[PDB]
Amino acid sequence: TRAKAKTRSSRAGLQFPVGRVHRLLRKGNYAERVGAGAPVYLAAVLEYLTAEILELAGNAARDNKKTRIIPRHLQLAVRNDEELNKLLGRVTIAQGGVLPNIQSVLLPK
Amino acid sequence: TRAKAKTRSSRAGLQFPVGRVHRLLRKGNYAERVGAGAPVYLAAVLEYLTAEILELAGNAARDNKKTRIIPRHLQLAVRNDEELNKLLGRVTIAQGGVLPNIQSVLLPK
Amino acid sequence: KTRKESYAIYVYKVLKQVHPDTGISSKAMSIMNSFVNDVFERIAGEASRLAHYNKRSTITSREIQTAVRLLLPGELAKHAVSEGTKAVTKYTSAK
Amino acid sequence: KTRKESYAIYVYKVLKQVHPDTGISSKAMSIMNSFVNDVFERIAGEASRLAHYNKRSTITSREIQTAVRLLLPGELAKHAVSEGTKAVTKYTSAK
Amino acid sequence: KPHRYRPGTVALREIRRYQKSTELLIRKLPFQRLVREIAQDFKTDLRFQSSAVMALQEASEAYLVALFEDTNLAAIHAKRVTIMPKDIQLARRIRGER
Amino acid sequence: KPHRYRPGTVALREIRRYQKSTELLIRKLPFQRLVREIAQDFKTDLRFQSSAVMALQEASEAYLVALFEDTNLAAIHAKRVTIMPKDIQLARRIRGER
Amino acid sequence: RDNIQGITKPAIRRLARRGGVKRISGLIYEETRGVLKVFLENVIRDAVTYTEHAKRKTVTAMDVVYALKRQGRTLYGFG
Amino acid sequence: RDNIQGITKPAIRRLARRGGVKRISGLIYEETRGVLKVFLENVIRDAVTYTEHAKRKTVTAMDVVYALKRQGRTLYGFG
Amino acid sequence: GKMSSYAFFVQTCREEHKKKHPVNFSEFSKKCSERWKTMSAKEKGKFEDMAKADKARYEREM
DNA sequence: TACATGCACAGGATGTATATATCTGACACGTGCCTGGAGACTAGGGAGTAATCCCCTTGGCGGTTAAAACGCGGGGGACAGCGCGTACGTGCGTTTAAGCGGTGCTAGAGCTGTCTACGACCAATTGAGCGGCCTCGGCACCGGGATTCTCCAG
DNA sequence: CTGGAGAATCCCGGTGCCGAGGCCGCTCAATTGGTCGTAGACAGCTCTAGCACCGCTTAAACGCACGTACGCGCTGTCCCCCGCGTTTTAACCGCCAAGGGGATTACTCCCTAGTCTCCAGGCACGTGTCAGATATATACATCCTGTGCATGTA
Repeated sequence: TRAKAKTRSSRAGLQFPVGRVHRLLRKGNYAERVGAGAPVYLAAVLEYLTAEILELAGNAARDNKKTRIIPRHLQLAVRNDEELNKLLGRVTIAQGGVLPNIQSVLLPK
Repeated sequence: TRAKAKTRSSRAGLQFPVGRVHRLLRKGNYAERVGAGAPVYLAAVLEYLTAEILELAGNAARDNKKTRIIPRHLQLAVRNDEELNKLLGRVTIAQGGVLPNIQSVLLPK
Repeated sequence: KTRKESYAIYVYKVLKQVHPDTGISSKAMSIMNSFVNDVFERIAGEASRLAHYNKRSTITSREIQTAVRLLLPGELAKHAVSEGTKAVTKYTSAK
Repeated sequence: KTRKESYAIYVYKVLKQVHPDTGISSKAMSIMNSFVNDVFERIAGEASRLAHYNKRSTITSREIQTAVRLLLPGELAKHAVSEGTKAVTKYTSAK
Repeated sequence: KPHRYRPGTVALREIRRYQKSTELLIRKLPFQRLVREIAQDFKTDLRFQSSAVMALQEASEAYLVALFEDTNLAAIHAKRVTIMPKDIQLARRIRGER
Repeated sequence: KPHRYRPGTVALREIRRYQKSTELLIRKLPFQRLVREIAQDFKTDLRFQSSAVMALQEASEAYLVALFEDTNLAAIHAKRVTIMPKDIQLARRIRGER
Repeated sequence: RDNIQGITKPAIRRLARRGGVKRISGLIYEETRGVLKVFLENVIRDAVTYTEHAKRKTVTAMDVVYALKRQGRTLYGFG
Repeated sequence: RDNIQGITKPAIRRLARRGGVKRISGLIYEETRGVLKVFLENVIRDAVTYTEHAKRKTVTAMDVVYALKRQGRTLYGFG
Repeated sequence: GKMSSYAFFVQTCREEHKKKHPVNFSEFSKKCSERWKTMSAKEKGKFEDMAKADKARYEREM
């Protein structure tokens, strides 16, 4: 290394690790060879979907008068958003609980 | 000279193609390397499962008073067998039709 | 034009062991060729996951055996394991 | 004792951009790490089948883009494809 | 007077003929126009191999027929024999589609 | 006379508390012994990590709770508020789990 | 014009009879047509996605069986 | 004192209350113990199958989440 | 089977608070174990002799 | 007192099923060949092993208290008859469009041959990311008050 | 429709703690800068099979007339399940010890991949023929109202 290094994530403009994503694509046996544009695309998607679920969980935390995200706020985030509930349609979150819901015909009047 | 060749299936006592199954395991990117006992075990299992479904379909052909197997006989074979109906529990067979069944409270009595 | 492989001759060879008198329609043959390719990719895909979970890099008869014990229903699994063990044991005597 | 890798520092870096005043518990962090591992495998596994169907041996941005369009619901897919396209464009022009 | 089968007698006779046969029950040209009209929203000037619309019909009929079995069970669980939109909506919510 | 809540008043109060909160609802030692007993048939002298029985409990309670929601819908469909075994048997068959 | 109307009332009744249905309320036809249209949209979107990835102008029967397998509805008989 | 009887009537009522159930018939308890035992047998069998394949004598949380993931019931929180 | 040197220390520590100068494990284990944390080697030799008698019993009892 | 009306046939009518004489296109087989697999060989590294290490799972100590289990009254919901209007099954003229079988055309699938941009792989060399470590701050039980839904005699 | 007592759920101040997150040292995996072999982009060709249009015949769709069979509301009567006092029982709170067995490490060798050559197993294709698909008649099996026996009042 004659010049100064800069992480591939820094060229791409990402927080997620492009190098690790490339080593995982290589060593996962997904294909014979991995093109240099695939890790940066995949890292940007994982970062985006991570930002979505955390944004909604930080809203759910603030609205529950708390400052630390806990499994409850990830469940409340995922089950209220129409697309994230569809993506995570057959996943369970440990310590998540259930989304508050009562059928109207059970109510006391 | 070179000894007369014999197919790996013949050494195994099989009729399914051990050499093809080895190339498919290598070229499918399932793992870095494939051991010589894997194609033999897998070829035997595909031939067993083939013998089961064909036996039941040939019985269904004889019961339907026909000499040649057709998609109907494969559907009748699979859905009557309580374990092939688990193995193929979310497969649809083209031209298979439906297994005859009527709910008891619909009958005219 | 150029050659396409399929399981059709091996399906027909097995059919002539189990019912020497019967035949099979070409539509039933494309279903059987679909079934063989589907079960191949299911077993081999779980054998791949078993090898990766254990940090190995060779697929072997242990991987296939465990994949067959997970994928198949209860009585089919015991029979399939017996046929595979028999075949590898026979092959080892002549390989 | 021996090093175990996880996405936890990158999950924390993203959290501290979108809600800088909040934090995340150790049980929430292992859910987030599990989600990233699952979505990585779901995208890469479909990209693997896309390359194979088309006889190609290389995964590229086209395979990842198509796997994202197949795996994600409609409104997420438009954004995820836009963020991926922006990252490839910034990377290639900054390289 | 002319002959009459009693209401529901021909319905059972129809169930038995259509469980005996394997044939496709949707009319082919009407279904082919529906497939092209739905695809026109995703890509313009798209062509279809003749084998592809048959694959979509086989899948679509197999899906609807199985949904009607689940709908019939949802109706028969209530003390009824007539299927109704509520039975489809129950079957598709318990089956995790909605 | 002493105070009484009416029938079903405390049931709605219980529904609200158990939906507000994330606790596990089965008693831990009783569940841990059931896990070990079921495992004894597949292999004897098998040990368990303390987190493995928790993962089995989290998955099991999430499964039974998701089954009761579909069971409840199968009762409301039949004009009843009471759940009964015929509702669990419908819910399982419609989801393809029986 | 409207093409979903080509799924005729007799056609939906035949599908209901193969499903073992004895008696059909008159509101089932529009409910069905909606459910079929939603099913076809979900399969044909994926099938067109495989077609575009292949850089092709025809949908091919393999794109349909791949779209169906990718949704957990595996169709045998079309290769 | 069979170990399945440790799934008490109160515990089944709490699970049904989280599921939104207002009123419970007295035959639900045995039907629910039958369902739970069937669920646990299917998951534990596969977790033991992964355990034997590893040549290990202890079940590890990974064997459980792999068994659940293979059965299409992915659990998040245990890695 | 057999019993440890700590088990005989816990038993003798418990009898001291119970009837020598007037039980539940929950709160007592703090006082008992923080005493074991500075227990003298001569007392440890006595409790080791008790553990040896327990091990001699265990060799017969299995 | 002058016929009620179950009800097991008798049978007219209508469909599903079987025996059967001919026709034909889809099947099972025969063959030329060509390419993918087997026979014979070598090299290196994954996998099996034996030997500590150390760590976490299994077992154990009671008391008390909190959860389960029990007994009871009574209310309000499951469920079985009943009356009644209309919706959906059956069946007939009538009509409309699907299925067929030609014709004719060209977009585009599927392919070969080529040239190069691109990814693998190796040998350096760092700095990003992990384990161990400490500390102080968000959250979790408390303890009042207090307030806000619940039930019932007005 | 409700005033007022009862009991549960809540909002707030105070209180202790142990887990989040910030810091430091060090190994290990991601940069950087080569060489080089080939996967796939590209252009051009061949010719399959998809698209468009038409005429004719005929089953299927449709629109209506008709009349029970079904769905649904409402009543009444229990029989369960819920709310809650009283009694009973076993889960669970901490600490540690012993040792069973995952984890790691150093050795080493047998097994898998590469790399030749060089035929025979498996495909594309051509070819008769017989079993499945038609046919026309005939044969039981099933369906749905009146018809008399045999029920019982007058």
